[PDB]
Amino acid sequence: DVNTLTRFVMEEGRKARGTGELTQLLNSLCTAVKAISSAVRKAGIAHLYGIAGKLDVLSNDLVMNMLKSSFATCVLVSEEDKHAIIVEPEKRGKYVVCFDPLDGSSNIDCLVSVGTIFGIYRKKSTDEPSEKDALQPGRNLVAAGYALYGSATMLVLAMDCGVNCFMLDPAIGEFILVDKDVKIKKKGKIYSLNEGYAKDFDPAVTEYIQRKKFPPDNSAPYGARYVGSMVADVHRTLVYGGIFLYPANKKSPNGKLRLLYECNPMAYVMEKAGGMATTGKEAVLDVIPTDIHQRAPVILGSPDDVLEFLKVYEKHS
Amino acid sequence: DVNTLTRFVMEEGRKARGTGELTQLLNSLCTAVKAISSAVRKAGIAHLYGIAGKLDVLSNDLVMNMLKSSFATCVLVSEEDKHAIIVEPEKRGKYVVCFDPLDGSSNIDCLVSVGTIFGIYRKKSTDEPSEKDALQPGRNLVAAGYALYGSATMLVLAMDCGVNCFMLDPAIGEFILVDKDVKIKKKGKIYSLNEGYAKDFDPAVTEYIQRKKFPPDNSAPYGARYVGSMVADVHRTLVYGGIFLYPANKKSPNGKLRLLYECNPMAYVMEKAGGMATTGKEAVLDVIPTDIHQRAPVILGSPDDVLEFLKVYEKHS
Amino acid sequence: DVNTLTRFVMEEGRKARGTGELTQLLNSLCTAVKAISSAVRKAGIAHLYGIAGVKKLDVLSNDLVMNMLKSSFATCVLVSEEDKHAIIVEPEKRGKYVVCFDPLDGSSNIDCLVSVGTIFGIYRKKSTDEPSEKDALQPGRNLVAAGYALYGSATMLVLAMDCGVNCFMLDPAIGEFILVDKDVKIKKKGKIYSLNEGYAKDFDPAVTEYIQRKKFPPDNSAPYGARYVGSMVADVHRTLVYGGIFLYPANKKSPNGKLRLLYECNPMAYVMEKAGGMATTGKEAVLDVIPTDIHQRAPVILGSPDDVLEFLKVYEKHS
Amino acid sequence: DVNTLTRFVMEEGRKARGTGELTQLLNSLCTAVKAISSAVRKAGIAHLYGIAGKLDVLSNDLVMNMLKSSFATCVLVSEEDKHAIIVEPEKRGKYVVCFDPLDGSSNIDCLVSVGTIFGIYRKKSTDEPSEKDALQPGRNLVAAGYALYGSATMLVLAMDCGVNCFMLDPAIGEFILVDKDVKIKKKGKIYSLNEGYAKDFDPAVTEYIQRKKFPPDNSAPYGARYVGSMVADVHRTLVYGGIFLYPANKKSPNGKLRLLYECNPMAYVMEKAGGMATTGKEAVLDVIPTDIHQRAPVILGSPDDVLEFLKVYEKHS
Ligand SMILES: CCc1cccc(S(=O)(=O)NC(=O)Nc2ncc(Br)s2)c1
Ligand SMILES: CCc1cccc(S(=O)(=O)NC(=O)Nc2ncc(Br)s2)c1
Ligand SMILES: CCc1cccc(S(=O)(=O)NC(=O)Nc2ncc(Br)s2)c1
Ligand SMILES: CCc1cccc(S(=O)(=O)NC(=O)Nc2ncc(Br)s2)c1
Repeated sequence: DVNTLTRFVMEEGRKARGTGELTQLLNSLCTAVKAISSAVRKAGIAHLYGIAGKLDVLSNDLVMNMLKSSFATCVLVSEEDKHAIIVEPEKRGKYVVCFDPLDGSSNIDCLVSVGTIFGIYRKKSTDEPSEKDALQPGRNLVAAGYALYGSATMLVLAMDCGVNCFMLDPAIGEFILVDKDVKIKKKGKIYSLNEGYAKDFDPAVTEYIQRKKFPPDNSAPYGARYVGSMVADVHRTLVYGGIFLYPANKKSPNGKLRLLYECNPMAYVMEKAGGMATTGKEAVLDVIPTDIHQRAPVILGSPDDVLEFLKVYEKHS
Repeated sequence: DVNTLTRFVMEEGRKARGTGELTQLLNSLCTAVKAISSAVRKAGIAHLYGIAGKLDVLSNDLVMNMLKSSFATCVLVSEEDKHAIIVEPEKRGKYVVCFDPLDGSSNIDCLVSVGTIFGIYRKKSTDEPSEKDALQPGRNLVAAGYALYGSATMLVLAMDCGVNCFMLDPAIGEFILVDKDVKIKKKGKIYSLNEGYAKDFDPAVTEYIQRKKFPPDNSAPYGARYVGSMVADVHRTLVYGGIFLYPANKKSPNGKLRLLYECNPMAYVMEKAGGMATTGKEAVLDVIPTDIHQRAPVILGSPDDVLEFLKVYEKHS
Repeated sequence: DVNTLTRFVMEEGRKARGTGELTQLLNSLCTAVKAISSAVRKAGIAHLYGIAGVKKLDVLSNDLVMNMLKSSFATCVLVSEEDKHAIIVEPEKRGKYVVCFDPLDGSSNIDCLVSVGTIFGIYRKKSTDEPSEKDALQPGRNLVAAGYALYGSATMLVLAMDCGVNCFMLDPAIGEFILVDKDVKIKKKGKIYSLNEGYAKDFDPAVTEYIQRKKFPPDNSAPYGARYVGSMVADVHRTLVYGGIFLYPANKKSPNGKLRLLYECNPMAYVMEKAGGMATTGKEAVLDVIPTDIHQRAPVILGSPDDVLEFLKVYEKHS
Repeated sequence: DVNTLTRFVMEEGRKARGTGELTQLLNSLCTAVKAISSAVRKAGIAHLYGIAGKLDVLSNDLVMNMLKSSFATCVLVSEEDKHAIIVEPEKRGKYVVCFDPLDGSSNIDCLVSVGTIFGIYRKKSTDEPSEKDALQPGRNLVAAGYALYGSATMLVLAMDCGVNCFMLDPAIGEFILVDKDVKIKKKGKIYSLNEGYAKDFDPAVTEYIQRKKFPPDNSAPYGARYVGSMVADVHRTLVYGGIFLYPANKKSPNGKLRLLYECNPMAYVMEKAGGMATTGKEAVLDVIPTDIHQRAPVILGSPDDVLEFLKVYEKHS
C-alpha cells in the first residue's frame, strides 16, 4: 500500500491521540520544502533572464512564514538569523524549531547538492517564549531530519518510531514513502571528512584516518567521499554506511558545524537509524547548549565505525 | 538578450552557414537530457509505489533513440553498450557520438549528482560505418560536454567558440544561457581524488597531494572535495578552479575512466575553458584510441595546478 | 496568511473536535486529484510516443480515486460512474464514510482538450449492518461534503461543506492547492443560460418557453448570452463564477434527464446550495430526492435563484 | 520515430533549402507559448498569495520579447497594442506576425480554455517596415495557427505542407507531434455560436440555425457547443468537424472578431485542413484590410456545412 508524508503523519498522529499541532507544523514544513526544491531546481529562471523582458534568503522566508502560520511554534532558530525569532502572540504554539533552510548553499554555484535540516522541540519552560527555549539538548527532540535536494528530492524524517524516507514526486508534488523504518549498516566502507585540514588534525583523527587507508589487519582500505555539503554526506553515510567526520581544527577549535540545527538533527537521525554521533567527548545529543549559534565537533555513522574511532580517541586519552 | 540552447545553436549554425545537421543533433540530445532529467528527479514515482493500484537503461535508450532519429549520426558509442551502434542506413548522418548516458548511476542510491557526458566527431571517410570511426583522438572533436543532474540541471557545451553553460528551467523546458564563454581560474585552491586508495597511489600522486595538504612555503593548504561522480567533480573544478585526479597506479596502469566518453569530452571542455588535461605522459586529447572502451588516466583543471602536478610527475619519471 | 487545502481541512478538523477521518479522506482525494491533473495535462506523453522507443485517462482516474480512498481507511462504500456495483471496502481498511464520484467527467470529449473534471459526494454511513450499496442511497441533504476538481486552463478544487464553499487553485510548481476564494457566493441573477439548444425539437414545452423568454424578453430588456461547453464541471463552475443558469432538463425521450443523481447532480446541487443558489428537477429539490438506484438519473436545473425561480414560474405554467 | 516541434520545423526548413529565419521565428514563438502555458496553469501562484511572506499583459510581453529577440521579425501586430510595433533596426528581420497572445482572457475567471492565435507574413519590401506591412490578405500567410491551453496544451501549426498538431509534454517541456497532416471531416454534426443573440441575427443565420435544429430532410439534429473562447471552439470544429459562426448583424455589420489575428490564422488552418472559412460574401483569406484592428464576420468548419450555410446566404441574396 502507498503512503505519503501527510498520510503517514496523520496516521501516526492518530495512534498517539495528540491534538494535531505537530502534524500542522510538519505539514507546513513539507510545503516549505516543496517550494524550496522548486526554487533550487531553478523553476522560473527564464523570467530572471529576460524571457518577458537570493536563494538562501527565499528558503529562509519560506520556512519561517510556513512555520509561523502553522500556529504550532513559539521560538524559531535559523542559520540565517542572528537572534532567535519569537512568534507573535496570536500565532503562538507549543513547539520550538531550529533550522538551516539551505545548507551547503555557499557552494551552490557549482550546483552541489543542498538541503534543509530541522529539529523540533516541545517548549520546556513555562516562561515567556525566548532564545533560551531553543537551548535544550538533542536527547529532547520530538522530531528531526532533513530534505536533500540532490538528483531527486528526498525527505528523511526521524521520530520515536524510527527513520522514514520520502521521495518528492514532482509530477504531483507529493512526498512518497519509499524506505520504511531505515537502519544504517553496522559497519561501512567509506569515510568522510575534508582531508585538506590534515595539518591541523589532532592525533586521534590522524591515527583513525591512517587506519582507513592502511588497515592494520590487511582488510580492504575504506574509500573516501566528501561532497562538502552536510546533508549529502550524512545521507550517503545513512544509505551506504561508513563514517562522517568534522572534527575541531585551528580555524575552528569548537568544531565548525553548528549544534542546534546541523549536528543535533543529524545525530538524532543517526541514533534512530541504529547509529551513533559523538563529539569524541560525549554523544552530540547530550551536549547542553549555551548559545544558539554555537559549534560542535562531530563524528557520526555506522556504530562499528564510530566505536572504532572512539577506541582511538581513547588511546590518546 | 534572453538566450536558449536552441536559439544559441541556430545563431552559431547560421554564422557558419552549415547544413544544419549538428544543430539537429544537439537539439535531439538536448531533448534526451530533459527526459533523462525528468526521470532522475523521479517524476511519476508515485505510480511505481502503487498510487493507482532501470534508470541507466532508460537514459541509454533516450540518447540512443533521439540520436538515431536526428538523421545526424551514423556511429554511436555508449558506456552501456559492448559494441558501437551503427545507425540504420536510411537514418545515417555525418556524425559519430561517444557518450555516457548516466554517469555515476552506480551511486544514485544516495542521490549523488549524476550526469550525461557526450563527445561529437565528424566521420572521416566515406567507408561503410564501423567501430573504427569512433577511434579518433579527442583533438578531432567537433563539440563536447555534459549535463549535470545536481541541485539544478545544467548543460555545459564546448565548441570552437568556447564553453557555454545553460540552466534548464523546469517550468518551461528550456535551457537558458546563464554563463557565457566561461574560463577556468589559472590557479585553484581545491584538489579532488579518492584518497581512500592512498596505499596504492602512484608515488608522484603521493607527493603532489602531500604538498597540497602540507605546503613547504607559507601558503594555506588546499581544501579537499570528492563527490565520487565525475560530472559533479569536473563541474566544480570548472566553476571554482582547482584539480581533479583519476590517475594511473600499478594496479591500474591506464587509470579507470573511459577515454572516449568520459576523459576526452572532459579534456575538451577544460581546454576550451583555458584549462589543462593530461594522462601524465601526454595531453588526454592526443591519445589515439584502439579500443572504444579503453581506459585513460586523467589529471585536469586549472593550468597552474596541472603544470605543478606534471612537475612532480616528472620528478618521478 | 497563505492557506492551502491541507491546512484548511486540518484547521476546520480541529475546531470541530473530530477524529480526523474526514480529514484523511479529503487529503487522499486531493492527492488523487493532483495525479489526475498531471495525467490530464499529458505529463509523460513523449514516452507514449516512443521517445525512448498505457492506461486510458478515465480508467486511470477511476483507479487513482478508488485506490486513494480505499487506502485512506476512511471509507466503507464507494460508488463511481465507471462501475455498475458499489465497491465495498475490504474490512481491514474500513472507515465511516460513503463516497460517490465521477473520476473524470466529460472525458468522452478529451480528444478536443475540452475542460474535464472530478465530481464527488461524501456521506456518513447511516446503518450498523455490514456495509452495502444501500448505504449510498441517501438523499443529497445527507451530504457531509461535496465538490469538484476542474481541469481547465488551470486546475481548481472547489470544496463545499457546512461552513460554505471554498475554491483552491493548484500550484503545479509545488503540488499544493492554494485557497484563492473563501466563502464563495453565486450572484442572485446572471445573464447566461446554459444547455444544448441543438436538441430543441425535443425540449420540454416548459424548457422551450423559458429559453424563448431569455432570447426575446417581453419586458424587452437585453437578451441573456449563451454558453454551453458540453462539460458539466466546466458549465457548473462558470455558472457559480459568473451567475446564470445551467440546464440539463427532462424530455419525453428522457423523462428523468440524463445526468447521474448520486455523483453529478447531488454534489453540484450541494455546492450550489452552500453558495446560496438553487438546484431543482422541476418537481423537487435535487438534494431531496431519495434514490433507489445508485446509477439513477435526475433532471437538473441550477444557478442564480432569480434565474431558477424564473424557470419554475414557466415550469409551473406548463404544470 | 518520435517527432518534436523543433525537429519537425528544422527538417521542413532544410527541405525548403531556406536560410533558417522562419525556423528561428517559430522556436521563439514555441518558447513563449511554453511560458504562457506555465503561467496560465498557475505555476508560482502560491508566491502571489504570500507563501514567502496581468496574464494577458504578461502573455503579450512574452510573445513580444521572444519575437523581437528572434531577429526574424520587423512588424508585430498584437491584439493588446493600438498601433503596430516596429522592431528596432538591429533585431529587424524579414517577417510580420499578427497575434492574439491570450484569447478569451477576460473570461479566465471561470478557468475557460484560453489560447494564443498567430499568423506570419513576409514583409512587403525593403521599404523601412511600417504598419502597412501588416495590411495583407490572408492568402499571403506563410504559416499560422494557435496554441490552446485546454485540459492539456496543444499547438496547432498550419503551413503549405498542411496542419500538424503538437502536444506540450510538461515533464520535459517539449511539443510532441501527435496528429500528422490533419484533415477536417467533410461534414460534422455540431454547430457553434452565441445563440443568445437570436434577436439580432441575419435571416440567413436564423434559417441556417433553423435547419440545424429541425432538419427538413428528416436527419438528426446537430448538437450545439459554444465555449465562448475562440481557440477552443475552433479547435473543436477541427477535431470533430462541424461549423463555427460569428456572423454579421446590422449592429455589427462586419462581425466582432478581428481579422489579422483571429479570423485569418483560423481560416488558414481551416483551409489547410480541407475545410472552409467565409464572411458570407467572400472568403476570409481574400479580404484586403485597411486597418490593423478591423473586424470581420466568420463562418468556418467542415466544407459540407460551410457550403450549406453559403447556399442559404445566397438564397437571402
Ligand atoms: C507523526 C506526527 C505526530 C505523532 C504523534 C502525535 C502527533 S500530534 O500532532 O500531536 N496529534 C495529531 O496529529 N492528532 C491527529 N488527529 C487527527 C489527525 Br488527521 S492528526 C503528531
Ligand atoms: C552551434 C551549432 C553549429 C555550429 C556550426 C555549424 C553548425 S551546422 O549544423 O552545420 N549548420 C547549421 O546549423 N546551419 C543552420 N542553418 C539554419 C539554421 Br535555423 S542552423 C551548427
Ligand atoms: C475540514 C474537514 C473537517 C471538518 C470537521 C471535522 C473533520 S474531522 O476529520 O472529523 N476531524 C479532524 O480532522 N480533527 C482533527 N484533529 C487533528 C487534526 Br491535524 S484534524 C474534518
Ligand atoms: C518549417 C518552417 C520552414 C519552412 C520552410 C522554410 C523555412 S526557413 O526558415 O526559411 N529555413 C530553414 O529553416 N532552414 C534551415 N536550415 C537548417 C536548419 Br537545422 S533549418 C522554415
